[PDB]
Amino acid sequence: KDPLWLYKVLLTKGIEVWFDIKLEKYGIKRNNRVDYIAKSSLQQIVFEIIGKTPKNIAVPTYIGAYEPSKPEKWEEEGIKYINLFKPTPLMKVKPVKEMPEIVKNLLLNLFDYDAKSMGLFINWLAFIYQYKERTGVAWIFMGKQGTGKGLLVDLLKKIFEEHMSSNITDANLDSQFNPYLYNKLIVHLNEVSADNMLVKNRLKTWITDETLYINRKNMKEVEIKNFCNFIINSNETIPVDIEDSDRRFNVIECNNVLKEQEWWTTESYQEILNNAEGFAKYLAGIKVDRSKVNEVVMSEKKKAIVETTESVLKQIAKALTDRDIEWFLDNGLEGVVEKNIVNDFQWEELQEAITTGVIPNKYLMIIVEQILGDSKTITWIKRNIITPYQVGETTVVKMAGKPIRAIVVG
Amino acid sequence: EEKDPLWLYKVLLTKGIEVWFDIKLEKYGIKRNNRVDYIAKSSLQQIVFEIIGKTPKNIAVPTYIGAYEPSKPEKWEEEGIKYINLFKPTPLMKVKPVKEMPEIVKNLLLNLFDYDAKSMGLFINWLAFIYQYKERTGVAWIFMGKQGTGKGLLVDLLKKIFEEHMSSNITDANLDSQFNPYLYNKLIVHLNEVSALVKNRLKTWITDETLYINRKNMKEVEIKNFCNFIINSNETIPVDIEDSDRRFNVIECNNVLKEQEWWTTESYQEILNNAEGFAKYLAGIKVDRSKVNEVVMSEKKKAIVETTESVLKQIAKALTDRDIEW
Ligand SMILES: [Mg+2]
Repeated sequence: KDPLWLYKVLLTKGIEVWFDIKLEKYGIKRNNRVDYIAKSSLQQIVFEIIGKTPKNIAVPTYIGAYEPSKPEKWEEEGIKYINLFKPTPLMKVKPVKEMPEIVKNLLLNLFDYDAKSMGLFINWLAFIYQYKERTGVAWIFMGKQGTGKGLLVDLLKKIFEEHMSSNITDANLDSQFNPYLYNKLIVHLNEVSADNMLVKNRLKTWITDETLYINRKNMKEVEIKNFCNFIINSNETIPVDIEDSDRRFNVIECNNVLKEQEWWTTESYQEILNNAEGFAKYLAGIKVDRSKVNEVVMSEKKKAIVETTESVLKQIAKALTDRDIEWFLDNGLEGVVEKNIVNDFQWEELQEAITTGVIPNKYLMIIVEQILGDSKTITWIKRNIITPYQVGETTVVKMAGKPIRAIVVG
Repeated sequence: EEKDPLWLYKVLLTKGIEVWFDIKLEKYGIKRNNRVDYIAKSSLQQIVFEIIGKTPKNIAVPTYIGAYEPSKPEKWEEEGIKYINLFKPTPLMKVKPVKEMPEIVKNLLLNLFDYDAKSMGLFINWLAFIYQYKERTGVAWIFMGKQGTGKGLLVDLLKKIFEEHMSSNITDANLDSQFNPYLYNKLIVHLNEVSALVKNRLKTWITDETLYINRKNMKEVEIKNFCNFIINSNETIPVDIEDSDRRFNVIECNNVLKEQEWWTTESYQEILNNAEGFAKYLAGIKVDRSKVNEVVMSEKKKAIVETTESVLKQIAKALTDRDIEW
């Protein structure tokens, strides 16, 4: 008579069953807990609940999908979907405008009291909480332990519960499975090393990729819409190679240990966590600037990281290109004069050369020997500076009367 | 017992579902609303039940071979073998030709090729060909240079047109994975270089008639290759480029978008909303077929080669060429 009788009878009892054509797995939903089970396992559940093991599981075929904004069910095109996102308690909570004070002190302590970046993070966090989308930006919190980086994780972990992954390590990534990304709004990573590959570089795409592949054990490899947002806690060690011109990472050094503050009592740690609801309420009541979510800033620490990560040869080439003497002097070129590698006259010619962007071989070698600490041949300097960073062309120019081999910037 | 060996096939066609058994994959295929899935038998029996109210012991459907042939019809019969098509066009693939490209999209493209018509137009001729003719080009494009030049935006833009036919932001990690579905039924395959060179295998993917496809819970299977490769990199060479190279166009772009006049906030999003516009434009190109697989010695490609190639080679060549000047 009826292809869905069993569906309905189990709905009568507050269980929603379906077959998930995508995962070829029967899904089941009670009390905002979603599980996927094989058929036999369902038959075992069904038996317990109606006292009959039917040969045919009379349930609808949906596609389970983690769409936080969308309803309990919907039908894109001709396909009926069912939702795997169920909001946590503290996601369904009444807006407020004040943030709990002890929570505020944590956040202040953490951003070293800098409103700009702190407020930007709250705008990010709010957007994630409220709109529940991918930002395309990630936050790195580095600096010494006990600065409440880990506490911020626990705090958030409470608000988001199942939608957050916590303390994911390099080891978890080397695992062939990766359920730490399945149905996650926030994904926290811990770095723990003395690094100085940086396998968390793979993350950079995750930040911005529309979709992820999800290999789970005993499940099909499946591609899903990406709702991930990434926080990374680090020791001092840099966890990701940061390009100069970077748009994904906000970096926040915090070395304000909590136990060295006035306001820190014993019960503070726990007090903070008890105010999770308070901080949820606050986040729910933010008025979200949508343009500031994916904004990044050149914090002091991000700059230090870049100027150490980027190749010294690049930095030379850029100073050659920019005709930027000041850089070379900042990096101790003036030492050429002290050691009598060159006289007062030639030193004028040498500086002139950098600025004008016309550099005789014997000055180029003198410069690059002096900046780098041992002598490099023209050949090397060409192959490892001038050529790869397109500084310019090797040519002749007549200086005085003699024709001189030179590099002509441009 | 049986009167008709395909009754079930037909009844499910009545309801706009096309079911078959793939001999190649020994997996039952199913097609609704231009979404193709492959499922085990039990899973099909579960679907069938829901739709007719009867679980038959025998799945009365035709045996075809699923094949991703974009040019070819919904079905055909090479030799004596009936095939069924896994290519279904996305919305913006079926869209009406035009001759003007949306202006804000044009500014992206201009920005990206540093306003160089030659190479830019060549890329449009490539992209058009892929869009229109839907074949393997045998050429690939590398976009390197600093972030926020709209390399990533061009990927999202195209990702909207091609949808499921393009793989996005494939990394070294994905390649070290034993599976590789990022090549299964793909017209475009985008890669991110992030290191500060395992992608040399792509060299061959660009030109190989066929690929092996290891997918989880599926048989390793060999398929006709429709891949075309874009690689975003961030100043790190992703692939060893031979002096005399015919596969790679390289395009350095350091024009950050946020440093242009025309860049507003809503620009990022505006660009993506014009995906349909840019699709329409691509559909209306008149494709020079000889220029598709053309490559050029951009400034950056040369720099890459003269740094990649061995100094000892360069000495020897100067000895050979009797070239004092070098
Ligand atoms: Mg092959």
